[PDB]
Amino acid sequence: SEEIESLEQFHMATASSLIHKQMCSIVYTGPLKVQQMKNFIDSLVASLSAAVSNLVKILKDKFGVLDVASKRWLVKPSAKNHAWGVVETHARKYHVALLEHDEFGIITCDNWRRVAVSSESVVYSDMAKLRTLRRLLKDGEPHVSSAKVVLVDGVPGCGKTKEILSRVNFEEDLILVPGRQAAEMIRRRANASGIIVATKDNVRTVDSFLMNYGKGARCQFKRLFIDEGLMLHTGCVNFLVEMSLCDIAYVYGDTQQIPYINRVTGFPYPAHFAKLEVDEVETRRTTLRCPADVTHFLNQRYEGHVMCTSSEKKSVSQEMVSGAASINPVSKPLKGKILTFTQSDKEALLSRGYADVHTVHEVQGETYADVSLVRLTPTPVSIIARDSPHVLVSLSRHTKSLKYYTVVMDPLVSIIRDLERVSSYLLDMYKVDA
Amino acid sequence: SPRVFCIGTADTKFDELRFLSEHVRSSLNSFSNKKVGVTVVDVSTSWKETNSCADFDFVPSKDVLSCHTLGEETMGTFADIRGLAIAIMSKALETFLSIANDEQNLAGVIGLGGSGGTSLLSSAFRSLPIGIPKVIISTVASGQTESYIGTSDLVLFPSVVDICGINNVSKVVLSNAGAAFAGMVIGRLESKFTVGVTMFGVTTPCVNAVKERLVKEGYETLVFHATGVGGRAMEDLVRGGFIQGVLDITTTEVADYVVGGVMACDSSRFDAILEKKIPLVLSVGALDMVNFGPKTTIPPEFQQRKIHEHNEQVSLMRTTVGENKKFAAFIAEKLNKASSSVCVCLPEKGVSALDAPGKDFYDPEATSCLTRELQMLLENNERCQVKVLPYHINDAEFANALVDSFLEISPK
Ligand SMILES: Nc1ncnc2c1ncn2[C@@H]1O[C@H](COP(=O)(O)OP(=O)(O)OP(O)(O)=S)[C@@H](O)[C@H]1O
Ligand SMILES: Nc1ncnc2c1ncn2[C@@H]1O[C@H](COP(=O)(O)OP(=O)(O)OP(O)(O)=S)[C@@H](O)[C@H]1O
Ligand SMILES: [Cs+]
Ligand SMILES: [Cs+]
Ligand SMILES: [Cs+]
Ligand SMILES: [Cs+]
Ligand SMILES: [Cs+]
Ligand SMILES: [Cs+]
Ligand SMILES: [Cs+]
Ligand SMILES: [Cs+]
Ligand SMILES: [Mg+2]
Ligand SMILES: [Mg+2]
Repeated sequence: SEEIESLEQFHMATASSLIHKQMCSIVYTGPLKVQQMKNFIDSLVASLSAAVSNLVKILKDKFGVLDVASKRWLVKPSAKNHAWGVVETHARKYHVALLEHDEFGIITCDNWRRVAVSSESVVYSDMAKLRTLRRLLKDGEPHVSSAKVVLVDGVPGCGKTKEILSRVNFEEDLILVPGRQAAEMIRRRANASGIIVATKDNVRTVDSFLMNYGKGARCQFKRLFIDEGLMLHTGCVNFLVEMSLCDIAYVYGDTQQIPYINRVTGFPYPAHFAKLEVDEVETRRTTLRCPADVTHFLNQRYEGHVMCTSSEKKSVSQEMVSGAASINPVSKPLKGKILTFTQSDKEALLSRGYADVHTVHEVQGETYADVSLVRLTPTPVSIIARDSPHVLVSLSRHTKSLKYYTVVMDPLVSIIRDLERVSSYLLDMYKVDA
Repeated sequence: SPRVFCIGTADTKFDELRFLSEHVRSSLNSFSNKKVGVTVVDVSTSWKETNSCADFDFVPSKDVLSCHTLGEETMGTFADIRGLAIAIMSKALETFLSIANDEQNLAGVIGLGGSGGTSLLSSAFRSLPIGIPKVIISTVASGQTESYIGTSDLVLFPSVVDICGINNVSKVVLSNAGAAFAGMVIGRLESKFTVGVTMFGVTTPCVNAVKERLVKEGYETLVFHATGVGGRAMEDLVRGGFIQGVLDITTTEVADYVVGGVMACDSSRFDAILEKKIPLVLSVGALDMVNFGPKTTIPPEFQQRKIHEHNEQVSLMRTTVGENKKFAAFIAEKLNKASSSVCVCLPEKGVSALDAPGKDFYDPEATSCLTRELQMLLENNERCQVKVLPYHINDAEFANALVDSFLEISPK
C-alpha cells in the first residue's frame, strides 16, 4: 500500500546519510520528559545506523547477499521477503532501498550489482517509527502532553491486566501493550463474555500504534492504558501519552518483568533517563494469584512486602529425571499447563505427543491452576538463572501447583528446594483477607 | 525475677544449643550466692519443628514469629530465599526480646551460629540497652564484624571450628563462652554531666583544647572520631542516656553523605540529639573534605578534583563552594526542627588544619559561602543562635568560645 510511499525519505538514501558514528557525545536539553523523548528518537536513529552499517560491512568484506545479475543468492539469508536492505551499484555506491518482491525474489534494477539484507532489515519498524516521530517535532523539539500520568507499580498477579480490563471504557479508551501475544491475550479476555468489544482499534501493540499512527483507525482517546509499561523506553511512554490525545494515562508496570534493554553498543541511556516521570505513583503489593511460598519468593525480589489473598501455602516441587527419554505422555503424563523455557524443548515435547505446549515467554500474563515446567536441555540455558525474569514468570502462573522436571541441576531447582524448606508459620505472615 | 535467654536455630544446632544452655544454667547457679531462670528460644526458619530442649522452659520457632508483624525493616530485596526468612525471624526476635525486656527482667541474652545465625542474632541483640550481657559464639567472629556489632557492646566469641556437634573442641569453646556469659549476668545482678564531642585529626587542636576546658569546668567527656560510625556511636549513646550535651565540632560526616565519601553519616544525623532536646553547640569542622582512598578508588567523576593523599589508604577531596551550600542545607533542615536551644559557631578563617592560610585546602571562598549559607538558612530559627567568630577553628580562642556558647545554653 502507501506505506512504502510514506517511507520515501528512506528509499535510495545513501547508506552513509543514515550512518552516524557517534551518538555517544550527544547532549540533551530541556525538561526531563523532552530529553527522554529525544533520547528515544536517538536510540532509534542509532539502531538503524547500526543495521545499515552492518549491511555495508558485509558487502565490503542471517546476513544474506544477493547477486543481482544471476538473481541467485551468494549468501542465502535465514528470513525471507525482507522489507529493505542496502544496494551496491556497479560504481560501488551504497543505498538504502525499500524492497519489493515477486515470484522470483527481489525486484531489482539495472545499475544494482548486489543487495544485502539481514534480520535487522526484515522489517522497517525503525524507519516506520522514525517517520512517525519526527513528523511530531518542531525543530527536533517534541511536544509534551498536559495529560495526567498515573503509574501503578505492581507485582505478579496483583491485578495489573485485571484492573485495565475492569476500568477501561472500550468505546472511548485505548490500551497499548508491548507484544502481539499480550495484545491478543487482552483482546481475548475482554471478549470472553460473548461480545467483541476489544478490537484492533482500541487494543494495539506499541509498535503497531507507532508505525501506523494517523494512518486511520481512531486518534482521540479519553484515557490511555499501558500494560507493562516498564518494558518501554521512557521517551516512548511520553510519546504514546501525547499521541493518544488522552486526558489521563495509566501506566501499569512491574519492576521485575523483562525491562527495557538498550541493545545498542555503548548507547547513552543514563539512569535518570530510565526513570519514568509521572504525576502520581500507586503501589500494588498484594498478589491475588500466587500461593504463599511463591509469595515469599516475590518478597525477596521486590521493594516492599508482598502479601497474598490465597490460602495455598506450599505449591512447588521438582524432579530430576535420570533419563530424558522417560519424559513422555505414556511414561509420565504432565498435568495442567505444560511449559518449557526454550523453543527447542517445546518442539521436543510436542514431537513426543504432549499437547498444548508453550514456552514461559509465550504465556506471560496468563494464569493456570496447575503447571508442569520442563527442561530437557542438559546444556547451559541462559534464561534459567535465579535472577532471570523468565524464572520469575515461570513461578507465578499457577494458583494451585507447579512442578519442575529437569534433566540437570540448576538455579530453579535450588529456588524450589529453598521454598520447600521455608517455615510454614512464616508463610502465614503473608496472608491477607481480600 | 532475673531471666536470661539462650537462643539458636534448633533445627540445625539443637544439641549445641542444649549443651550451651545446660552449661549456662549450671554456671549461673555456680557463680552466684543468690535464682536466675533460663529460657531456650528456637529461631529456626525451616518447617522442622522443635517442641522442647531437655527440661528447659522453651519457646518454639512459631511462638517468636507470632508476636511479630511484617514491617518496614524487612520490606526490601534479598539475595536469596533463606536470607529473607532469617531477616524476618531476626526482627521477630527483636520484638520478642522487647516484650521480654519491658514486662519482665531481661538479665542477658546469648546465642550461637554461623554467618546466618550470627546475622540473625546480632541484629536483635544489639537492639537491647548497653550494659545488658549480649553474647554470641560465632563462626564468623574473625573477619569483618561491624555489621553484626555496630556501635553496641555485643561480644562475638570465635567458635574456632565450624559449629557442627559437640566434640573435644566445641565442648571447650562453648563451655568458656557460657561461663563468661554467666559471669557477666551474675556480676551485674550482684552489684557527672557528660559531653560528647566529634573529632578529626584535622580538628584535634580544637577538640583537645575544648576537652581540657570541659574537664576543668567539671564535665566528663567522650570524643568520637567522625568516621561515619562515630557520629552514630555518639547519637546512640545520646538516646541511651549516656550523654547530656553535645559539642558537634566536626560535622565532616555530612560532606561524605552529600558528596558520597567513605566516612559518611546517614540521613538520620542529628535527629537523636534533637529528639532528646539536650543542649547542642554545632560547628563546621573539616567540612572542607570528603574521604576516599586510595586515589585509584576515587570515583571517576571526582578524579579531576583537588585531591590530597593522606596515606596509601586514604585520600581527601577538597569540597567545592557548591557542595558547601548543600552541607548547610542538610544541617539547617535538621536544626530548624529543633525544640530546644542550639548554637552554631562558625570559624571565619578556616574549618581544618588543611583549610588555613598557606595549606593545601585553604579556600576562604568556600568557607565564606558555608558561613553565609548557614546564617541565611537559620535566620528564622527561633531556637538557634548563629555566632560568626573572627578565628580559625583550631585557634585556642575558638575552642573556648565553643565551651562558652555551650555554658550559656546549659548553665551550671
Ligand atoms: N480466567 C480466569 N478465571 C478466574 N480467575 C482469573 C482468570 N484469569 C485471571 N484470574 C485471576 O486474576 C488475577 C490475575 O490478574 P492479572 O491482571 O491477570 O495478573 P497480573 O496483575 O497482570 O500479573 P501478571 O501480568 O500475570 S505478571 C489472579 O488472581 C488470577 O487468579
Ligand atoms: N530455604 C530456607 N528457607 C527458610 N529457612 C532456611 C532455609 N535454609 C536454611 N534455613 C534455616 O536457616 C537457619 C540457619 O541455617 P544454618 O545452617 O544454621 O546457617 P548458619 O550455620 O547459621 O550460617 P551459615 O551461612 O550456614 S555459615 C536454620 O534454621 C535453617 O533451617
Ligand atoms: Cs526518495
Ligand atoms: Cs551522516
Ligand atoms: Cs496436560
Ligand atoms: Cs553457689
Ligand atoms: Cs559462688
Ligand atoms: Cs502476628
Ligand atoms: Cs569527611
Ligand atoms: Cs536565628
Ligand atoms: Mg498482566
Ligand atoms: Mg521485599
